[PDB]
Amino acid sequence: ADVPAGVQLADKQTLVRNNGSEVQSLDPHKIEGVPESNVSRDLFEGLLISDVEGHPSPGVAEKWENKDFKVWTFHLRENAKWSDGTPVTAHDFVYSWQRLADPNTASPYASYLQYGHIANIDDIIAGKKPATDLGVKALDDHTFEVTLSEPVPYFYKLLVHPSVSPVPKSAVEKFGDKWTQPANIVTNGAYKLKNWVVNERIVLERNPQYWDNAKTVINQVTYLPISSEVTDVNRYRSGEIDMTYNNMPIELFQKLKKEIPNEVRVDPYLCTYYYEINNQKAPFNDVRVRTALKLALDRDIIVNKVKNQGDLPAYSYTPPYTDGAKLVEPEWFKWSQQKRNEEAKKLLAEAGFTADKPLTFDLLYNTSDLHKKLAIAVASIWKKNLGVNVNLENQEWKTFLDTRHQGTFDVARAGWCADYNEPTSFLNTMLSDSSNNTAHYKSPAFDKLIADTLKVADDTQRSELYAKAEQQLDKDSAIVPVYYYVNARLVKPWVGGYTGKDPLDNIYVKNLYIIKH
Ligand SMILES: [U]
Ligand SMILES: [U]
Repeated sequence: ADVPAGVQLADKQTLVRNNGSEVQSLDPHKIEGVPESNVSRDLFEGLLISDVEGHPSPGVAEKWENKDFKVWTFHLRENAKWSDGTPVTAHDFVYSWQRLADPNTASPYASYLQYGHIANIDDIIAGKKPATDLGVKALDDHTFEVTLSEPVPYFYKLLVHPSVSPVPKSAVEKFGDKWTQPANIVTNGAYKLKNWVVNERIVLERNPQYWDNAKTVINQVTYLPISSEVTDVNRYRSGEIDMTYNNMPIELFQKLKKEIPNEVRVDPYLCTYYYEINNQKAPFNDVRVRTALKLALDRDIIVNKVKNQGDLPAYSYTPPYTDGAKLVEPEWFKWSQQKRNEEAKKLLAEAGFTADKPLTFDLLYNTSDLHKKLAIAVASIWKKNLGVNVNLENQEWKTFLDTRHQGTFDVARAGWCADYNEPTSFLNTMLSDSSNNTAHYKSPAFDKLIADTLKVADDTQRSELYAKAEQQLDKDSAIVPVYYYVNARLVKPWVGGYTGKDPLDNIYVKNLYIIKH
């Protein structure tokens, strides 16, 4: 943390944050969501970390270089340690990325090493090559070298993500799937796990062995698992929470903005809210059905009438303001909603659905007052504009993510937030073999467009290919884009260091501090 000369700090440097839901896991190789990564940044530290404005900065790696953007050399700081006092070496990075790549780990982010184009990942992922073949190597204890199959200019931006953080082999090999329990876990970030009571709290305390420990201010942070955005806010107002999770209740927001204007933080956010369609299951394997649902949803009602928190109506998957995106607005988004409804109705008639034998299906969401309210509104809009009958289902966060990966659904509420600020952070998730493809979408034409982005000379050409890849995805109606998110959350006035300027929201509790109040 960089406390402003002049500010006085409080005596007790404790922080309470809501975290949206109970994490899937604390193992960096088993996580995929925002709740999981909020915890993961305070516990595990990879090669690079984000600074308070979101820029890639020194993490375990104090300095690095690249050869033709294809060979990256990371110089690890000589004092990096694990919470047990042991040294963090380039060998821990070797072992960890091999464990991420191994199909036996089953990581939802195994494909992050494919996004980075590390040599040999595809065969390793396919089980054709053993994980020991991965293009990484410890040149010496403090020198980690990565070799990629194509130049990847933004390679370093990928590295602040939890799946490329190191995991402690001794703990992992001795305790198996119990390595993350408090009595067993070994960590390397600014904090260490003090307590974890399922569905109640996660308590982290300062990790004295952190290399940047003199700059850590907050001695303890608790993360709550509250999925009701109403209860999160209520507990914030009662004084129990200093930082709400960043999902705001529709019910109370207008009230909050007028009653405590300066605690309502509302900042840019590279996330997209959409309805995920299970592309591999009839009748969702018919593009006419997918397109009719995409066109019949009325985003203006959703964004401006039901929610009205500053979200922008969406027509793509990658947010148009991502760095390096220059997207082509599609024709259907230029029409009036009435015309969208008429085309939508024709498309479903063509697919054979009647007013008397309508298309019916489940609309699944992760338990939440926000998502429930939006899904009730969406079901009514679709009923009214297209004649579809939807049945709402809700699942708890962890269960919900497992359903999506397994394909045990029809249509699901969804949100993807960038892992790095560059369009392939969104576009790589729709690749046929990506481990993050819960759309179950497979388009050889889309895969090629993305693969050609690593084979071209200039950024102009890359940017045009990302626009064509968004167009192919829209033409296939793989999803129903709804809105681009704003990052909206309540932060008490004594919480310092939360600037709201990082469009990925990669908050580190070591960078925050309690102002005396
Ligand atoms: U437009
Ligand atoms: U269903």
